[PDB]
Amino acid sequence: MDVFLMIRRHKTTIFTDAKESSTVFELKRIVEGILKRPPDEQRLYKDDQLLDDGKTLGECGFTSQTARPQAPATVGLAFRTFEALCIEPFSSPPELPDVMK
Amino acid sequence: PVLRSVNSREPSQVIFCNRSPRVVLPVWLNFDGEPQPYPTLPPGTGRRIHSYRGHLWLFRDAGTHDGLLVNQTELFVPSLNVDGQPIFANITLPVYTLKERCLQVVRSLVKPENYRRLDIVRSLYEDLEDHPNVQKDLERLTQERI
Amino acid sequence: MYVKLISSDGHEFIVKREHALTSGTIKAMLSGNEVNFREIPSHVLSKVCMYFTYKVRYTNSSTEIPEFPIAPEIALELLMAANFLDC
Ligand SMILES: CC(=O)N[C@H](C(=O)N1C[C@H](O)C[C@H]1C(=O)NCc1ccc(-c2scnc2C)cc1)C(C)(C)C
Ligand SMILES: *CCC(=O)Nc1cc(OCc2cnn(C)c2)ccc1S(=O)(=O)N(C)C
Repeated sequence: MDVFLMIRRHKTTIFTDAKESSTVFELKRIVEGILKRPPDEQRLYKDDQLLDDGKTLGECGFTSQTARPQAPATVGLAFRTFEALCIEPFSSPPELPDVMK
Repeated sequence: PVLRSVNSREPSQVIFCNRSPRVVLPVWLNFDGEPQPYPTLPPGTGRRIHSYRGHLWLFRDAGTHDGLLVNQTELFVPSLNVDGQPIFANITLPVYTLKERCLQVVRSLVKPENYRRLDIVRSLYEDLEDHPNVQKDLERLTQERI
Repeated sequence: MYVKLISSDGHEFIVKREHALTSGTIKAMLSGNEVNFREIPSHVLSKVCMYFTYKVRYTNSSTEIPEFPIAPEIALELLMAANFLDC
């Protein structure tokens, strides 16, 4: 089964999928292919929880039910001393127009 | 008309199965091709109904008239039941375009008389105003059939 | 291959090239690795990328299709983006 993710660091967001049985380390290898930083220079997170290289994504909380194509789950990413995990929020929508209230 | 139920008088029992998150309006095309509304189905419900062989049905969102699929196509035609088994009409959401999905949402929040107050280009105003319509779809399906 | 789609507020969205080709506009821009959308903000562009994922996963699929969710607060801007992007 596939899991749908947003791998996020600062103002960078990668949209990708991975098998629920694939590992945190294999997801760092996907990040490496995209952002050109090796796994040892990466820390991956689910919220503020540091994820262990040897665990599968399923064992971290990323499952088919909770990481959907239309509502992907977020994996935080910090680069290397490691920087603190820092994800910039997306912009704020404007106030709802009067004719929509 | 090209699209119409045939008056076969051959009974066919059908299970309408709403596999969509919408309230479904089943629409039956009568023997002159005129669409007739039938009782609605809540999301995730199933109804065993009495229809006939060669009858034509389509399914819409009951509130907005958005088009829905039935067995992956636009029209459903019951056939004879085999060994007393009912025929399934599995109703599902299409994968709408993002533009059509956005037009659905905006139409759901704004009264048509207030489309004018939206800060959008005139072509999008025209797109909002062009509501989904069974008569328009029957005209299109009629051309697609010919 | 992946492609980068940049929002007006500077977020960079990195998505599979085949998924970005769901947009006829992006497909034409890539025909023919980075595109800058000077009038599409990140609260909209992030949703467009989710739509690409959803369209590729569910188009011609047999498993039940779920609704594509759109919050009322982003619908008008997301409509403008979808119209420009042709998706
Ligand atoms: C012999 C014949 O063609 N009869 C027609 C007929 O009985 N029809 C036409 C369609 O095949 C449907 C069928 C009918 O009216 N069946 C009764 C019925 C009642 C409720 C429902 C539904 S649809 C969703 N929920 C319900 C309960 C479906 C069918 C009429 C009487 C309309 C000319
Ligand atoms: C909504 C009602 C319904 O029909 N549910 C349903 C249908 C089903 O049919 C499978 C099938 C076999 N042969 N044909 C022609 C169709 C299987 C299961 C179910 S369900 O479990 O009620 N549902 C919630 C998926």
